[PDB]
Amino acid sequence: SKVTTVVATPGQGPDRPQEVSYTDTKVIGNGSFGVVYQAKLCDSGELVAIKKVLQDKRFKNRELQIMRKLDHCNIVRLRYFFYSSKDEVYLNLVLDYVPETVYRVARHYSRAKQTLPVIYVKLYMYQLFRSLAYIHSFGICHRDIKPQNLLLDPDTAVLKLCDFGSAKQLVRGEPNVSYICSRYYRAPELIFGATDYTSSIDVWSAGCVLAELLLGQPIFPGDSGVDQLVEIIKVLGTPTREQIREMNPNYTEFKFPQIKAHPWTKVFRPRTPPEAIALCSRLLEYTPTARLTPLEACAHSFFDELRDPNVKLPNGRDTPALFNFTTQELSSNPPLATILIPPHARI
Ligand SMILES: CC1(C)CC(=O)C2=C(C1)Nc1n[nH]c(C3CC3)c1[C@]2(C)c1ccccc1
Repeated sequence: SKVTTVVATPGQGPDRPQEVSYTDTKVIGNGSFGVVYQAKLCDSGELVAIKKVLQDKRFKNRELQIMRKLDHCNIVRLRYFFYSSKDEVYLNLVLDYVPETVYRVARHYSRAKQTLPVIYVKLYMYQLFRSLAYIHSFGICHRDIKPQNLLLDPDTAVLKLCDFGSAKQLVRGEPNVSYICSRYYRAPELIFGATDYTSSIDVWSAGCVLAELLLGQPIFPGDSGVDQLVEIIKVLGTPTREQIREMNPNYTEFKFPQIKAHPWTKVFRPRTPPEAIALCSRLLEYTPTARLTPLEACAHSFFDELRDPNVKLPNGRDTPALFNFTTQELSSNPPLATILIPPHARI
């Protein structure tokens, strides 16, 4: 049937355009992220996703430039990119295809009034924390961490962060837009108009994802952008004057009734593991600098089961790769390696 041949640069690799042929074309996506097709590569028979976006030459594509740097087992890989079609041009990103997401899988459980087994919550969170450590080590903040942007192969349990359409290199002193992330996952800095925010917003969002996987629903289901704060206050209580300043130095008229935090253990279901709750509490903190780094989150005792030599997937198979760190990934705190790479995994 219908074969399409393009000339396409490999996404990471020397800058060397090659003829690439694909077939079995259909729309699988048309969202926030742009129009996306599934396609099958003629040589390997391998299924890929192709994001096709109108690209003006009067600037460079940010997402392109970000994806070209990334190479990590927990991040969607840009295989190739290519240009196509007025005198109108489309950038085309040829990306890994994965059939599921954490959102879809979680929804399947929740509709059945069920809880995702904690081992899967561990597997998924750990892998998201690694992807975050990795992108953060380049100054890149994703800014759209939510369950929908977590690709998931349901059989191997490998997770890949995708949709870098909101992502951006954060530079100290260059201001950035506040009204960013999906609402339920939006860090309170941002709700407070902060413009000097760091990559620790991704970690707040990661916190929310953890909480959602343990609750079986979003922890902060805001009716509206301002109401999102109200939902936060119902658990963390009101932030202090000093928390407000740490979130946004410009925020002054802070006129509010002081509300007590709800204790963390009563936020979750009766038998939730205490290591999970403790991990949450160190992610969902008003004060941006108080939140764990991704690398530290990875080293948290909540994830100790994954560092057991005898651990297995419930389907009987081996876990995916968890310990193949690079020195880039470890660069924020290289000694963490002694916890993160356990005895059994260096021979
Ligand atoms: C989740 C569904 C059923 C529908 C979808 O939009 C994607 C899928 C399969 N599978 C996908 N595999 N890879 C990709 C994107 C291009 C990298 C997708 C898509 C295009 C995606 C996933 C997550 C966020 C945005 C878009």
